[PDB]
Amino acid sequence: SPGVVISDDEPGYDLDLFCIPNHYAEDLERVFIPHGLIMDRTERLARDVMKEMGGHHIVALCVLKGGYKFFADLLDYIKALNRNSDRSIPMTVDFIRLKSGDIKVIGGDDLSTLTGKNVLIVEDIIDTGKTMQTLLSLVRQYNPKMVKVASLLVKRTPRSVGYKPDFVGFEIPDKFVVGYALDYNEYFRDLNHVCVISETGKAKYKA
Amino acid sequence: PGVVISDDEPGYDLDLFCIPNHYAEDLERVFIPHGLIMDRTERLARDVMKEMGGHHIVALCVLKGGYKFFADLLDYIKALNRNSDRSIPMTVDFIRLVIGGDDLSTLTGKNVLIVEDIIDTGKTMQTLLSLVRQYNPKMVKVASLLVKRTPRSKPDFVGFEIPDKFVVGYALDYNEYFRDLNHVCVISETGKAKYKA
Amino acid sequence: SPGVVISDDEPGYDLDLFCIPNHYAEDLERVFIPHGLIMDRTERLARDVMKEMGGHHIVALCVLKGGYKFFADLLDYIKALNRNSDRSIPMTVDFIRLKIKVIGGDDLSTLTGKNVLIVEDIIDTGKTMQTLLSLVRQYNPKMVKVASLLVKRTPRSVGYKPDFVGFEIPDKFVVGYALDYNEYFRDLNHVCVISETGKAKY
Amino acid sequence: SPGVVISDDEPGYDLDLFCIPNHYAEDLERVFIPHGLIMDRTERLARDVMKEMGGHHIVALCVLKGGYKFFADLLDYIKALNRNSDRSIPMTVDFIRLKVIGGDDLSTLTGKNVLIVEDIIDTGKTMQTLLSLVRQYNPKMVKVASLLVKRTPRSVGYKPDFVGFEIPDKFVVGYALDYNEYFRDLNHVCVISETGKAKYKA
Ligand SMILES: Nc1nc(=O)c2ncn(CCN(CCOCCP(=O)(O)O)CCP(=O)(O)O)c2[nH]1
Ligand SMILES: Nc1nc(=O)c2ncn(CCN(CCOCCP(=O)(O)O)CCP(=O)(O)O)c2[nH]1
Ligand SMILES: Nc1nc(=O)c2ncn(CCN(CCOCCP(=O)(O)O)CCP(=O)(O)O)c2[nH]1
Ligand SMILES: Nc1nc(=O)c2ncn(CCN(CCOCCP(=O)(O)O)CCP(=O)(O)O)c2[nH]1
Ligand SMILES: [Mg+2]
Ligand SMILES: [Mg+2]
Ligand SMILES: [Mg+2]
Ligand SMILES: [Mg+2]
Ligand SMILES: [Mg+2]
Repeated sequence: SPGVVISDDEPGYDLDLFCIPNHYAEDLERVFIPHGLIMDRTERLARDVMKEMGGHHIVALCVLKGGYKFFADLLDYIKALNRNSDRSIPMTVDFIRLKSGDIKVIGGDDLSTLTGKNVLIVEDIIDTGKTMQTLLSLVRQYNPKMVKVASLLVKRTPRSVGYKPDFVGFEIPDKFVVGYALDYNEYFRDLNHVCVISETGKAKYKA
Repeated sequence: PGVVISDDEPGYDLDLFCIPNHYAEDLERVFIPHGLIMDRTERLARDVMKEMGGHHIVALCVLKGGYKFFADLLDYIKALNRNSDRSIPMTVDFIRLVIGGDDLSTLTGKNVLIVEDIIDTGKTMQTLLSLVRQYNPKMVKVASLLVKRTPRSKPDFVGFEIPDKFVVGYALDYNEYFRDLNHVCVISETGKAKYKA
Repeated sequence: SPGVVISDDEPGYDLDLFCIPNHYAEDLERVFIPHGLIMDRTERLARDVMKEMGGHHIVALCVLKGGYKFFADLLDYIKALNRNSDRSIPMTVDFIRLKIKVIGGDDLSTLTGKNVLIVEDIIDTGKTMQTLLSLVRQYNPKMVKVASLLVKRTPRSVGYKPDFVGFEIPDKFVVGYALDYNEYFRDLNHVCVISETGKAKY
Repeated sequence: SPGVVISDDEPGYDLDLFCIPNHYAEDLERVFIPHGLIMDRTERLARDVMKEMGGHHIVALCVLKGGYKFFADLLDYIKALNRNSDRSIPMTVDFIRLKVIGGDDLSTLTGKNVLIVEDIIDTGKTMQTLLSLVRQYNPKMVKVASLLVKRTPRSVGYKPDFVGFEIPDKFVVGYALDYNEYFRDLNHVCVISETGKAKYKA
């Protein structure tokens, strides 16, 4: 599934109709994906993941920083299924961050711990697909039973990387979005909605 | 005016959300996702407290269809109230069209919030305002999850303004069915026929 | 399934460790059952209900006013089960108030042939629910079950036991989570023991 | 405040009263702190944090791994406060694992209100070490929030600024707290059975 298709001409929502941190009011243009919509989609995704990856021990990899909200919420919905259903399997977690002869993968346990396990990579957004590709390579060379990619967002943008994510929250236009742990120079992570920055905000927090 | 939903709103694919399977063939699209309703209701809760938070609030639930909006709106208002330096009492009552119009005498001198699921003709809102005002409250306000763009009809708090199409879910029914649905949805052909009177 | 048994010597919780409306502070003794504990218990109760009643159309009957919160949350947990399971059953809802005479509600004949779930806030003597069942039984439901958030241990009990129980409590006067004292404290999200200095005010 | 003080004689709750993942049914002995109770406490703690620290830019620092759930939930409560307030403050987040592994540049802490979030304080060694590091970079302030504080004679004598629960000298798992990486996928804080400990023993 490509996930919830958010069309290129999606207008989003007026900021004044939602609850927002008032110190971001002029830094945002529109609410793009309301927090609650993310929850509803993430509920379904949790079931899709259990459908495909259930039946054997899952190792859930959180891609920091931007993946942490989606990760926490996805796993909570998975946990909700597993304690209210007959079908259930153990799930362990790990956290990696890519470096701010290529990208260093900060942290993470011994790579042998993924061997023989159903591995779920959880990302915030697929743009160039290079983040996803490096992580797929970094996991595959330790022979898990399977590797799957969950991503909150996928941008409709030209991509050389072939692999398509297995679980997708929303497929969005090529707009620069923030919120729900997605940042602009470390700001907007505390926003619960996904929003499009304004040119004002982009200039205000520019590094 | 609330969150304005267009006439050409395509809604969302059912297969992208969690829905009860027994309605899978009776629904066409998800129209307003549950989470969107929650987000909008969080904002409305803050709006309500800004206007009415100065004195004892009586929240009046309009059964049946208003029960979920009522429960959620109140929970958000309760959340604000227990995290504020200054709080006010809140009490509740329930009416259905007038059933439960017995001992509304404690509406007197209070800030009364009528909570409805949908305003279409406005006849329900009109009827309840007429009744509540006779108890001489300190104020009367109306919160409605949905307002339809229909010639018939104003509410003080509005979740969403929707087209003139038939919606179900989030306690809104079609012949008493579809209330057990967290989303607001558009009913299919088979659905309207299957649950027809 | 008697529910979470709360002992006579349950100390409850200091009010200052939780969030509560500040105007209720002097009127409460302790938090007795935290909101979250109610949610956790209600979650399990939802699944118990579906295992027992999920084979056929459910009519969820809310006993206003005190039963409304438990009703709303219970059904929400039941709804979560229903939309995430391969199998699922229709559910309708109705509302009545007991003043004993029944106020409001659909025609009793709508309950016929259905699995009827009666949702209540508290059972004390049990006379209220016993009378209610005696009326509903006359219209031949496939099944009638009662879910009560609270059940009091008391010799005043006539012997009626509900089918689903949140919490079995001592004979203390509790308020909150839609349970009231003269229409007050319903806006409390926890169940709390009311003060004698609050009992006298309201 | 020392938080919610749980006694050495705390019996916990029977597993059959709550929703439990079936792959841990044999491995767990008892629910110790229900998930909802944690939420209720975390809500109050969110308000305490903002009262103290909500006057300047807060840097929320998560101590991986076991702190991640408490961190995410505490932040969500703080975010809820912040978006429903006339005056709002910016918040940034960072993650670290203890040798301190992979954080932001330590220079980002300077002049900020740093909130360290941990799952449990036991010997206090971990936190005194971390606090020694952070203070060398002259933050405006440094507070510590820990979900649990263990009541043990084995303690350096360190007390965090915000405490969820003070527990007995017992081994607990759940709510991201682990036993050999297991039991993180559990919403409740619980006590493992002897059969569970042997099963997941290194
Ligand atoms: N907040 C945000 N909003 C966007 O619309 C966006 N598009 C790309 N990116 C960068 C996302 N980025 C993922 C994480 O980048 C942050 C790494 P940092 O520069 O060390 O903070 C690249 C995804 P890709 O490997 O598939 O191209 C965005 N970030
Ligand atoms: N389920 C549903 N979907 C709709 O799109 C709709 N439009 C009007 N109505 C009738 C709603 N109706 C309110 C509820 O009618 C009684 C049914 P109950 O509230 O489910 O017990 C009249 C509103 P009005 O006095 O402003 O015209 C609709 N119902
Ligand atoms: N708020 C509250 N706290 C208590 O601790 C309590 N104990 C008994 N009751 C009264 C319960 N109940 C009467 C409920 O009062 C008024 C109905 P409402 O409109 O839901 O508030 C009798 C049940 P029974 O036929 O099994 O004896 C209590 N109410
Ligand atoms: N799961 C669990 N249950 C316990 O009751 C417990 N007590 C100490 N510990 C180990 C906590 N430990 C830190 C481990 O933090 C959890 C993150 P992890 O290292 O990724 O598992 C030392 C705290 P201290 O320096 O104040 O003594 C426990 N773990
Ligand atoms: Mg990525
Ligand atoms: Mg970035
Ligand atoms: Mg109406
Ligand atoms: Mg009752
Ligand atoms: Mg730790």
